[PDB]
Amino acid sequence: ELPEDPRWELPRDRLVLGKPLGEGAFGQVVLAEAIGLDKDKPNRVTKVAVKMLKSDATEKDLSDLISEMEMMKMIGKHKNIINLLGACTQDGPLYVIVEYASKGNLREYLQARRPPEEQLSSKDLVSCAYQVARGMEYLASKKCIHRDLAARNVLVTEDNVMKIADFGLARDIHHIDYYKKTTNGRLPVKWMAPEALFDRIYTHQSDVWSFGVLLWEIFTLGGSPYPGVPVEELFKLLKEGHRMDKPSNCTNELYMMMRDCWHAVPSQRPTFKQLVEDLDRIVALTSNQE
Ligand SMILES: COc1cccc(Cc2c[nH]c3ncccc23)c1
Repeated sequence: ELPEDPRWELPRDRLVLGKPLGEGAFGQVVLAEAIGLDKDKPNRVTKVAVKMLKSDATEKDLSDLISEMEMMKMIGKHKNIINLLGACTQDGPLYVIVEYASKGNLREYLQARRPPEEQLSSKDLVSCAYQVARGMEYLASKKCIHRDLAARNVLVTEDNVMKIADFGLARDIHHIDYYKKTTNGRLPVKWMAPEALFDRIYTHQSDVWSFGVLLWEIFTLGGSPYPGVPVEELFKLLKEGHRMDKPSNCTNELYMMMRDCWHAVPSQRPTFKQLVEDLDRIVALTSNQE
């Protein structure tokens, strides 16, 4: 049933499947070892992540996983996104092979580095924002709107590189359940721009608003936005023009950046291009401590 694409296909026997990854937040995904991923080095093994359909998947689940893969083929490569590396589409279940992120999602990474391993410098945190802003600038330049940019959808590699995940996910925005929670217990509506939340209008500008929430997540080291606030109350806060408080140990400039990202008028928010330039400059002048 699936079309062959020699640009991406890996023989099924080259992939040694392993243990589950991401505790189900990204669907059925496992760690694997791929033999001879690079055609130049056929005797090298690479740790990779591998997405597949759950046992009782419908035909729409298959379509959605295919869309995701094709979206990823078109978007191209970037250091700060989770890149496609291959696929097994023939004679067997569909496998979508992507880059492996050994240090987990950014929320977890930050939480484990709180003072009670190695604590993060002010520069490491800004550097973190910068890398994510870079991934997003690239995605935006390729006409991709994320729709759920958040710390949970940012993965961290063994070398502390931030990579945006799930940027090509299929989703029917007219059928979102605003009350559904992420497995960790939070509500995705808390990262959504008002225009996306009330009028279902997703744009690069609404992704920029989500980035503001993510900046707040970085500077609270994995803090939870609007803790205890249920959906109806969140709407009321948004309608009243409410904005989250400045995190402690966040400069006035970075708080102002968050606020700009939460501009009530979408046209007035910065773009990712501008955010990358601003963050580059702030990284250069932020203390590593020494
Ligand atoms: C494009 O983003 C994706 C696509 C497929 C799967 C995933 C989850 C994932 C990829 N690499 C990982 N490494 C560790 C934990 C989860 C993951 C993200």
